[PDB]
Amino acid sequence: EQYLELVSAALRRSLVLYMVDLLDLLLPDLPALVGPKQLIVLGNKVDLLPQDAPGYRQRLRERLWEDCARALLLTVVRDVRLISAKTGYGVEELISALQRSWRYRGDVYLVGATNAGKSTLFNTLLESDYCTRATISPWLNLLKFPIHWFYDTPGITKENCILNLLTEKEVNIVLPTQSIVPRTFVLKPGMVLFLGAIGRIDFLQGNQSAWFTVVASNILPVHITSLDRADALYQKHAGHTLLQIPMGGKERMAGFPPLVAEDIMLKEGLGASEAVADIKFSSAGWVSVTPNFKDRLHLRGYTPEGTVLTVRPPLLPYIVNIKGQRIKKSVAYKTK
Amino acid sequence: ATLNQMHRLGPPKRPPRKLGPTEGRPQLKGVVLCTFTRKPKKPNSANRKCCRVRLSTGREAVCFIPGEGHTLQEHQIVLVEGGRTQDLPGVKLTVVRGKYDCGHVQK
Amino acid sequence: LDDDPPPSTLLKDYQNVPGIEKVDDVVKRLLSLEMANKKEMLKIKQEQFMKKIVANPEDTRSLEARIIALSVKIRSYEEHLEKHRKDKAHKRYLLMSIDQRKKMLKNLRNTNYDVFEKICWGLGIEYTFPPLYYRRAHRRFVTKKALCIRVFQETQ
Amino acid sequence: VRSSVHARWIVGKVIGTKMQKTAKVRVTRLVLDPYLLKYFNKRKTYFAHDALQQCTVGDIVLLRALPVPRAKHVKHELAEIVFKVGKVIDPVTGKPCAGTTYLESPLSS
Amino acid sequence: ELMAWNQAENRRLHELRIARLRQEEREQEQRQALEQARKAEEVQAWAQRKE
Amino acid sequence: NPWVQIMMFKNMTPSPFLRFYLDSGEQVLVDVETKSNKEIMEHIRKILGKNEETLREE
RNA sequence: AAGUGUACUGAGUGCACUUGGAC
RNA sequence: CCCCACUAUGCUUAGCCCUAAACCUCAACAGUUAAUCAACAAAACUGCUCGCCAGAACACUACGAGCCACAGCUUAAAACUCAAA
RNA sequence: AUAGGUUUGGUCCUAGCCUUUCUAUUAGCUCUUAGUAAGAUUACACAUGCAAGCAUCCCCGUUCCAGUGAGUUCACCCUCUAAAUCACCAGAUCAAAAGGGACAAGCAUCAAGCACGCAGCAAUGCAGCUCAAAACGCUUAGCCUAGCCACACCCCCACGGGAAACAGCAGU
Ligand SMILES: [Mg+2]
Ligand SMILES: [Mg+2]
Ligand SMILES: [Mg+2]
Ligand SMILES: [Mg+2]
Ligand SMILES: [Mg+2]
Repeated sequence: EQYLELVSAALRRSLVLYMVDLLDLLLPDLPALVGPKQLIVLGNKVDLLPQDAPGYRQRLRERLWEDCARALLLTVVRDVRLISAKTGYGVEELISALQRSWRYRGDVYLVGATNAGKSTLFNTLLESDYCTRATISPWLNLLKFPIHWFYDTPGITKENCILNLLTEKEVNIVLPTQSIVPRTFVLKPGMVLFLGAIGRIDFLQGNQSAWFTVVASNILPVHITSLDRADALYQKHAGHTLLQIPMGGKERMAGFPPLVAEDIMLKEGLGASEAVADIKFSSAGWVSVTPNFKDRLHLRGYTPEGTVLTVRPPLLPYIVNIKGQRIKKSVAYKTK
Repeated sequence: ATLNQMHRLGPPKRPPRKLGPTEGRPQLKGVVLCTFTRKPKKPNSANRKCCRVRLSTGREAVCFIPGEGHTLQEHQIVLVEGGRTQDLPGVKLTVVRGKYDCGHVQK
Repeated sequence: LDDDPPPSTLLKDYQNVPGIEKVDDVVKRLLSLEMANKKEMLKIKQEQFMKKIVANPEDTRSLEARIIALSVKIRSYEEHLEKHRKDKAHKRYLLMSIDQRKKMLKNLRNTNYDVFEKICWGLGIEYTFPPLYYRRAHRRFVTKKALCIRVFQETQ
Repeated sequence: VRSSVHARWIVGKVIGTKMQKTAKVRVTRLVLDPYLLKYFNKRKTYFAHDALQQCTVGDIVLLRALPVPRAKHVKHELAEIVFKVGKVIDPVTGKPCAGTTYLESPLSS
Repeated sequence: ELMAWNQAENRRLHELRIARLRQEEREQEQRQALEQARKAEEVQAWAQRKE
Repeated sequence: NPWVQIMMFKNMTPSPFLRFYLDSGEQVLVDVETKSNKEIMEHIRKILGKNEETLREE
């Protein structure tokens, strides 16, 4: 709303670079936010996404294209690209595309969310031949550099985000800084999985066992237990080290919201290699679920009251395949 | 090659041996799925009994049933060992007569 | 510093001719470099450098003499390509000559340092050891190396 | 004498002088190929302490093991520059030589 | 004792080397006299024709 | 002599020679010019090789 | 006649190349 | 396929792409003619060095990567099959 | 290899595959005795019984033996020098930690690692160090067998937590 009433007026007077966090998948509100002008979608943090199957980059580009179609002209979106400011992947190709065509003339407004990496991308582009070093001007004082001037707008804060609840250290831990390694676990009905102390899943009413592949920060503990012991373990180990997020023990947990419940029913199990659904706990991560053929499973996801739990089509449907072998009686699969 | 080239390239890197039809094991267990006949490549023509069986590793394979007479039926347990048949292209396994549901050759 | 010989300079064959200065100025002009081609200029430059540097300019098969001649040739090729910027054959010849001069300089450095230093000073050749690795500098490698250098500087 | 380093004396070639008072010396040992039975020049890198910084790239040096490793890698001291690069003195006749030709003839004195 | 004998043998071989170098130098000077005569003859003809 | 380092030097000096560096820091220079390979072997054996007595003791 | 490379068209054609063809 | 007209293109400039039966299908260097040798081809070999091959097809292919700046080239597999090629 | 069969209408060459030999596991069918040797597929879970006592009390041992091969260049040599035995000391013996050297296989469609070095008493400076002679990284495997290395349910460790632990014997 603040962006609508302060910055949209300036923007609607040119090119817009809309940055979207690939892991987290504001889009439908763009027509009012920016108006009818040229827009380019940049899927950030691609390096942190595991390569579930060949052509996953193409699949992601496609998925972004249908998302935009759901929300827009293909405001007009003229290009969808995948970039990683941290690794400088695709930045030079983006620069070449920007400079290669007539359509990209005028100023550039870099719009996106707080965690999208706008700061990293702005620094990367500033440290490049694209810019003709940086200045600060009031729009709110914001950074800019000549190219016509590049404009870095304030990040749009995300509502119902676990990062808002988490502290600086907790947010740092939760946010993956290295490439994510999927962690698969074979679960039978009546079992519970704990992604830190933030996310929990209860699998039940399943005609057959299934596989759950957690895609999250490598340093976020994943704990498997029975439904009976799931609670008692939760109270005992809230915070502390077994569930490293949050931190502060009972002191922090007193202020931490309790985990509200949300029921889920999974569609027919599409084999044992194609995920049926990704259950995302806001920005912390997600879990891809593969039931067995024809099997329908009942789930209950417990997520902090303030934040929300989202069931989405699998972002990496073939992520179950990348794995090793079962270790002991433990449900865990050796990570490849 | 020259002596220097041989030294640089080291000893030959013998390729790993490809896993046979039985995935390196002399025998496996399986569940029959569908029995049928097959025609051997010419000049051999006599019909040969084959059965699709799901091994202990999930894989399904066609396995030749040797001898005359049997009772193998759907969802019946058999033991299958390696060994391609002379004149049944593709068939690369054999049910071991005298184990589990494979009542001895019904002579 | 590679100033060319003055045009009036007589050819090598005639600089030793007795009474050459005691003849017509027109004869001197005709015998001079002005009325000669670039090969004569290169030969005179080679003579100049030889007398300047090598201990025994009379020896022409010495390694120092070979290096001097090859350096003269390289200068010639550089001047030629300053104009015929599109001559791939002479570009190749220049690159090969540079490589050969580097090889001869290496040999001289390993054999007679006392004279290698004199060659280098005389011809203004800053000898540089070959790079250890030739790994291609592609976009990703360049960008990541720059980022790592900046990171190290920040840590320092 | 009772040095804790393995190789007491090693002759190598200086291949780097970008370290204060320390010279990067390359040492090559003939090694029997167990199969061909031919000998090849296996090479290892050693760091020699050179207080006087008299090492020049290309010199052939003799390195003596230090009593103890004085750094993470410096385990030898330059005992003697065996062949100063391009300034070789024939040890036999003691006269300077340039490759295979004497500068000062041995009959000079 | 062995090292002393080695040095003695080195001295002996050094004397032999010096003798060889003396003889070779004599022969080289004798031959280079003719070589220098040839060079002078060539130079004189060159200078004469050029003049 | 697996542990005795051996290194070669082609065309470094006008005359050929060997040089042994001992554990005591001593340097033994052996002239090989004009000698046959067998003669060189015998000389080095005499001046630095273990005698058959020592070998038999080992 | 065959084929290599390359490009258009829907097997041919265009350019160069080879004889692994005949005179 | 034949005839007619005409365009890319063949041409100049300035940049790109890097593939050909890019073949004398016979790698560089040195050497020899001593006793011939699968066959054909350009008589047979010796020394020395570098590069390359380890059945066929899958396959100048897929995946990844590089060059691209997106329709392509280079690198280059695996599984399954056969007792051939 | 002392080789053999197999491509074709036929011959020669190149090339793969298969046969012959000796082992080991499993299976079919079959089987008398005696001595000896060896003996879960599973680092999957375990019912049950037992496997650490001795001894005038203190001590000492239960850290060994025994087991497994999950992991994995912690194994070998040299230097130095702990602990232990020599009723005490002795140096001797034994052998830790630490330093130096050595030390498996495949993959380059794993090509760069990203601080991987040095000088200085220190501040601090120098900007270096490894790598196509394979660094870095992924996958596989106990090994070099009088025996050796590693693990001891897992979290590499084990304060702590997960949870109630036969990879000790017999057994399920
Ligand atoms: Mg035209
Ligand atoms: Mg049996
Ligand atoms: Mg443990
Ligand atoms: Mg156990
Ligand atoms: Mg037991």
